[PDB]
Amino acid sequence: PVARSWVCRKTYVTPRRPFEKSRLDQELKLIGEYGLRNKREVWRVKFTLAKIRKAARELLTLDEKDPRRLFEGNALLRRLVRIGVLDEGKMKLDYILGLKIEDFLERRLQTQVFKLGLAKSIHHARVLIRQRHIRVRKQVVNIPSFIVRLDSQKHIDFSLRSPYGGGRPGRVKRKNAKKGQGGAG
Amino acid sequence: MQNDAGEFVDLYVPRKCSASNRIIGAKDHASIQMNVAEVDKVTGRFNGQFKTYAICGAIRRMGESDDSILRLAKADGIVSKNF
Amino acid sequence: KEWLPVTKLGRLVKDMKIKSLEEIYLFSLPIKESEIIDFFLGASLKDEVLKIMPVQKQTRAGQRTRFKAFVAIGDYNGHVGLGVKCSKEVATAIRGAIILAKLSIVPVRRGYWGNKIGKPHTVPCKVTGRCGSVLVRLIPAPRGTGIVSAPVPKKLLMMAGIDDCYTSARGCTATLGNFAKATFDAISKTYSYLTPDLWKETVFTKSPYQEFTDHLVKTHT
Amino acid sequence: GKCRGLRTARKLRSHRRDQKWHDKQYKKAHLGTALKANPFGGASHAKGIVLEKVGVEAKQPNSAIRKCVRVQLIKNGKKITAFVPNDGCLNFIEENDEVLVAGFGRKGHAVGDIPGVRFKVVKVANVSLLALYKGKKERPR
RNA sequence: CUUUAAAUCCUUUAACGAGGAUCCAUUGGAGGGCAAGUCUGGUGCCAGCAGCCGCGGUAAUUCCAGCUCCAAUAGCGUAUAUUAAAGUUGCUGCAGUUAAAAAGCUCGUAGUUGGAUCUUGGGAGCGGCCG
Repeated sequence: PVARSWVCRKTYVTPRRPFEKSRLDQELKLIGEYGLRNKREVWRVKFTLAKIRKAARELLTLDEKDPRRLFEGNALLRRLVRIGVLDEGKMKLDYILGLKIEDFLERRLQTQVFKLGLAKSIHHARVLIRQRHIRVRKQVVNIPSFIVRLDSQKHIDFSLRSPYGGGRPGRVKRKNAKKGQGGAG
Repeated sequence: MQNDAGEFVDLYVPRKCSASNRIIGAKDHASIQMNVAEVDKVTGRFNGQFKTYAICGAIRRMGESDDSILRLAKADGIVSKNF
Repeated sequence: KEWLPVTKLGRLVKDMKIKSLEEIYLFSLPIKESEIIDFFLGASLKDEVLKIMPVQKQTRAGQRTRFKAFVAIGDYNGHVGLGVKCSKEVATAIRGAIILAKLSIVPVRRGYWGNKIGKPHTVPCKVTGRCGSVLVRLIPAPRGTGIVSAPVPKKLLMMAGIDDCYTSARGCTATLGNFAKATFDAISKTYSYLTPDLWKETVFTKSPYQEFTDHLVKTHT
Repeated sequence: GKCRGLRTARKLRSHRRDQKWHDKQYKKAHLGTALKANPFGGASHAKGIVLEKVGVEAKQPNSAIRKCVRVQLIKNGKKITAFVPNDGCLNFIEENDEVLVAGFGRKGHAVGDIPGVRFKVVKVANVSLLALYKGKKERPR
């Protein structure tokens, strides 16, 4: 009898076919285009997309104008819109089945940071994110898997406590300046 | 087939047997499209128009194509009713 | 260098008095010249060999071995075909299989799953096909499901154009020839299945011969 | 299914249970004699003591004499055999040593050209055999 | 500093702290199943590899070593118990002439399953035959 959590849940499923050519090709292409550390992240994205798809199918397989169906569909569609995948003109339940994994990855913090025009390369964006360099709406962000929302899109830039956004320099510039000053005297 | 608007997505409509009301597939070479010409009542002459029939391969293979053609021609008004 | 047709259908398709092969399928005209498909279906036709089984027969002169090739060709828009050819040399066997697969292609039709919105994406019904001791059935799937099957039938279906489908096989799937023929027979009956959508009476368009006899009587003697 | 009556469930269940019981894998997994005859007794591993080293021949046209160990168990005193997997690892095993024995992996079935051997050696003298092969560790002396 | 019964842990901030950034990432494989060498050197039905087929007989792509290579990558291999694959336990949904399998035949108590036929139309109306 201890006050604990006991709640755990996986987030990925390993493909049943171990050695496939097309599957590896698509996974490698996605990792290369969007800068992923390993196949676990594309697997977790596939798992959550499959969960969303099966939930949509379960909601769709019932009759029209069912209050539970309408409530759950409206909630899920609003969640998808505020995440930033669907548009304002596509608010129908059957449009859920026509989503792509690239649509989910393009809302990643890493790729959005790379795209908005403050990092040279996507790997550069990821390494900038991981080393705590920029913030999201007056809050410092650290993890590139941050699912960026819709309203929280125009208020992300460099941080105040960063050498790039205006602040005290880092660890190498001060050391080089000290070395130069010591050499000068 | 239909859609939101109402247009057709089937790239071709297949044929259909005039006797057994069964459609004709693409790789069904036994199907026959028969043309029967009518005769003007005034004197008896060829005019230029015709009547088209279609029989699936199964009917001919089983051997009831001639009876079906006879029935179709009788119904259309070619074969005499008393016969 | 220009293609010389043999039958009068070749004359019609070469002289450009025909517009498409859809009515060729509609009238169920057999195809004997493999270049008609090339004329109609251009660079969008892709072929891929499946497997090579060296068949070996024994005689008084010792064992005799030759190769039989399986290949599937078809554009990714609704036309799919299979070809089988056996020859002494493997390369000539591949060419013959390609020619035979090009000669025999059956168009397929696709439907929707409940919500009839957009372009067709799945098999309209629960088609079936059996040859030898292999039975393959195709079940419609919602959008984005994919092609869940063995690699060879998945390749064949995605070559045909049916992106969403469910499959179920029974028997000796190890024999690639019988399994491929069964999954081709199952996909070749998607049109030959009377659906209440097609209950309308069909108007009999005149046969191409009956309309172009005035040209075929003077082209070839 | 043959009997399809709306009130025929007991007969169907009895026939199904009989046909399931008279099977092979279900019968093996649901009878006490199979586990009683198992040298381990349903355990994944079991320690033993070496009695003498023995060599065995081949079965298919694969002539190569292979060396095993005649090991006597500890829990029940059963005397079994054990194959030494890797190359030239028989020298690492001396007489009367603590050896951990595990099955080969085919569920108590002879494998390959080695007749009558269903086990293998994984640990000797509380030291892993893989470490003794790669030289990462060393057998105490 | 802060937290805390007092402390450790997390966060915050000073002062240091990286170029082969030696502040150096392993586990099983490279014949097919199953993604990856007719590479090089060594023993030659021996030593061994091998879940299966099989690889070794003086040119071994399969054994022993080096380079290269593929898979997951703070993780990977092995034994066991078990689930889907098993439409090889089949209620959905398996088979019984020749591959495993219809009692030698009939009667028969339980159990199971049982033919047809008993109810119908109009009145008024919301409305463009029928909502």
